[PDB]
Formats: sequence, C-alpha cells, structure tokens
Amino acid sequence: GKVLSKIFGN
Ligand SMILES: *C(=O)CCCCCCCCCCCCC
Repeated sequence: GKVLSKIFGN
C-alpha cells in the first residue's frame, strides 16, 4: 500500500 515502495527494495 504505502510500504509498498520499500518492500520493493531497489
Ligand atoms: C501495498 O499495496 C503493498 C504493501 C507492501 C508490503 C506487503 C505487500 C506484499 C505483496 C507485494 C510483494 C512484495 C515482495 C514480498
């Protein structure tokens, strides 16, 4: 959701 961009690593 909004974490949705870290657990995306890179
Ligand atoms: C929001 O919509 C995504 C939330 C990010 C953390 C939990 C979702 C996990 C599903 C995405 C797979 C990413 C690698 C586990």
